[PDB]
Amino acid sequence: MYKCLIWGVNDEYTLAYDKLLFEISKGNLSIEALISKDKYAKYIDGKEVIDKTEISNYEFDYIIIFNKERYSDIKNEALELGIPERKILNGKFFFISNFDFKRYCKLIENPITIISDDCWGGLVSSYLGFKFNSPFINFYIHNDDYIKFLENMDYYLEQELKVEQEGNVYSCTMPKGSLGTGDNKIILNFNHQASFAEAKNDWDERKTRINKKNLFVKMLIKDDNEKLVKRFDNLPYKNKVCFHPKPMKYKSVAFFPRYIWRCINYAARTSNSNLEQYTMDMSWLEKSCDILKMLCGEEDFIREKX
Amino acid sequence: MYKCLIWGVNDEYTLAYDKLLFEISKGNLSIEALISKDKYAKYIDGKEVIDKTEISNYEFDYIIIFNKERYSDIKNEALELGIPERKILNGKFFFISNFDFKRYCKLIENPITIISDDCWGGLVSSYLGFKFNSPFINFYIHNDDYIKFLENMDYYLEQELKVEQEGNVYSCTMPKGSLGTGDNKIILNFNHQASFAEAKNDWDERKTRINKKNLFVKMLIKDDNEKLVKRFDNLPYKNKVCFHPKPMKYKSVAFFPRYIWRCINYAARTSNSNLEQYTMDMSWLEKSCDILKMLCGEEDFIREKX
Repeated sequence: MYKCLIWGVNDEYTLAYDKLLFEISKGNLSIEALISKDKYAKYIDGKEVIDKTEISNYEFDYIIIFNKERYSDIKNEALELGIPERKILNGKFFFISNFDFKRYCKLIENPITIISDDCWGGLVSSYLGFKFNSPFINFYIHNDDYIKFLENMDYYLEQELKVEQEGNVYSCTMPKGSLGTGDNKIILNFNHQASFAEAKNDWDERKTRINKKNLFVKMLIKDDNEKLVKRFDNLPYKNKVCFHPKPMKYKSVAFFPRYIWRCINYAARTSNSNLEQYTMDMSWLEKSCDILKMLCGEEDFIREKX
Repeated sequence: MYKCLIWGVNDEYTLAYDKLLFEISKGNLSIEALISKDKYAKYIDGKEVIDKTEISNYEFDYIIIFNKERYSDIKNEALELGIPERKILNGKFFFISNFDFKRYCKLIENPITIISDDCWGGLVSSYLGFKFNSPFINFYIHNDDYIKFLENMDYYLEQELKVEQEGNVYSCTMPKGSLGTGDNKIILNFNHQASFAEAKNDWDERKTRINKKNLFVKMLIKDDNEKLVKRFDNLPYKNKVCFHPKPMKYKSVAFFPRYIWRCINYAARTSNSNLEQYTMDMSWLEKSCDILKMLCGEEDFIREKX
């Protein structure tokens, strides 16, 4: 449970009010004071309105800024005031589907380092406003090779990234990478970077951020391959999930009924088998599951069943 | 040079007034009179405000409806008024970039029927508000089979669509169909559709709308494959274009600088090599070229050149 200060008391603030009350009712936080450039009143919702200058007069776990656009600038004034970035939250993330401050802060205080075969992880981190505490951003690795990696992680994480393809834009060729050497070599298909070198840079830099104390492992398996799914369901990893087109007896398997529905009924649908699009589109993911609950490693995070 | 009656005179009308003046300046049209249920005034911009029961006293080739929200309704009463459905136009298309009435109507009067290896045609027709006068919608054909098709079009069109693969949503497998036999068989891959039946029905029903008198052949060759590009450039079709990652000495090719730019520079880019996504995104396509001039098969439809 935390103590917080709120910077910004306008539209976003009153718009996020009910959620704030709810979060307080759950006992996840309490508002100490309200920071505001312009002073509309000396007390807003029974809370003293103070200046950035008198912030030092309060004890607090976070500053939650409620100002969509001007956020960045306030974050600076925050930093310029000696407040460590660690205690500055965007507040707009309060408007996320199944928000819960305690789960949201948990993932922040014990950095969730997501690991995915595709871009999912990167997207999820953005949707929540988390920082990329993982090297799995902007690239995908085929199932066959991927399962191999999750079974012998540290090893591969020690191997230097070795170009496998340089990539050329005039042949729509993307820079590919390699990790491993024998018939047990792995391939990373970077599809965001221009040149391999640039990709390698990002890789071995972000790599250093892995937080083995809070790892979330996700994998997507489009086709029928109970072999893999069983194999995945067997990884030691305590916190892991696998997206599948159909329900499975394997506990780590997901399956979103709504997906199948879209595949054969959604009119303006885009495809009839793009499960990886469904899982990467927060508009759909949030309807199918409670992301925050899921990432926190809780159970019953799938919102739609049977 | 058509004579048209306007049915709107509101926000969209005033919004589009300048466009009108311009279309008029080019001599593409003239406004005989204005139709309105609300009698704001007797004269708007020098033209008279009549009622939907008097349109019958005017000679005109088109009725331009300026009212997005209730467009369909107006059309229904216009049709109810016994007006040829072909003479009804939706004024909101006056708002696409590089709009020209002469061209727009040309593609109406002689139904343009786009043949394409992917969803491109479907998306384009919709961007212009044209009906699908082609069976090439929501499915793709690989280069090798697609070029094969384009060279022996009539034979294939005369074939019966056979199932090559029942689709199964529980393994992300899509329905696939085929035309021809032995070495002359080609494969269609159905995205949007969930069942081959549904697909075949769409195909069968739509293939009867092909209008040989106004074909537009489009193809997208992403990789380095000059043999194929050359073959495409040699097709008889007087109106065709091939989307390619680099410029070529072949006139049928269309290279878009901004694309390569987006690849190596655009921040929020999804991929570093998705010419398909680019070409099918009317927002990017409209910048790199003039869709109307292109469709009207006029040389010079490329806006940005290197």
